[PDB]
Amino acid sequence: RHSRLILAILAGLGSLLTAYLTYTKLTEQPAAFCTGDGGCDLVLSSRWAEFLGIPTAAVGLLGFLGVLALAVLPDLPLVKRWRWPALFGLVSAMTAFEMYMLYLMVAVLRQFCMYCTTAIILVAGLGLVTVLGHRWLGGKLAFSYILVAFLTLVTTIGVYANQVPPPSPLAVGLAAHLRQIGGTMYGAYWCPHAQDQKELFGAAFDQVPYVECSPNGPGTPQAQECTEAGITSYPTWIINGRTYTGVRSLEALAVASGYPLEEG
Repeated sequence: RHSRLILAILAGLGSLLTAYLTYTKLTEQPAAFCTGDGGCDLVLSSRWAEFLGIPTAAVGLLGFLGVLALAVLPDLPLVKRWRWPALFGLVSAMTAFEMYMLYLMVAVLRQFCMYCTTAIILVAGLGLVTVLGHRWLGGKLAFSYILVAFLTLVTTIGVYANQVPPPSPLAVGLAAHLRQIGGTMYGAYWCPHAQDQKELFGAAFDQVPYVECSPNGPGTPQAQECTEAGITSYPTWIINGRTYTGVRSLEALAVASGYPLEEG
């Protein structure tokens, strides 16, 4: 009944899973077109999936390997004393992080991925076992959980807000300039690279002419307006008759739109 063997197994599965995703995220032949995703890459490769300069999966790797090591180590310095309180800290942080991950899928991304879902259940499995695999005689644990979860959520949310650069100085003027010449952006709301392009403008993207190519969602035939323009992939810029496909920096969009970049 009392066992840390299951922790090593669940953390073992977790370590393989999250290590494989790093490999897919790391090898990752780079692309912007994202022409073809049913799928899972649509949820996955969302910025949100990068954390502090490294893949989110690599963070879970530090975690899943962390919990594994605490379970495997024999009771050595500082282990018997700090083993189980450090397990409740690390796992609590992992559950909290996951509930935010779960929140992103259901609410903001409105989609799912089986790799990501398996990790939740693995961590939910870790949370149950850690609670029922040691004796700490009560209200301490319920409070220690909220403390760690709170610190985790604040740090997590804080990083994903400090993740994006705010409006570039060129951004504001360009957006108004494209609005005048009718430089339009064709893309989707689910499209991760459209989000990347959106984030390069910031709040100034309100000014940018944007056509939703698929209002109904993924898997559905794209809207008429985009089909008339021959849009095969997202995002796609049409500026002064010219066609530019993929994410473009503010500098490159300014060149296409004829927006003066003066430094003299």
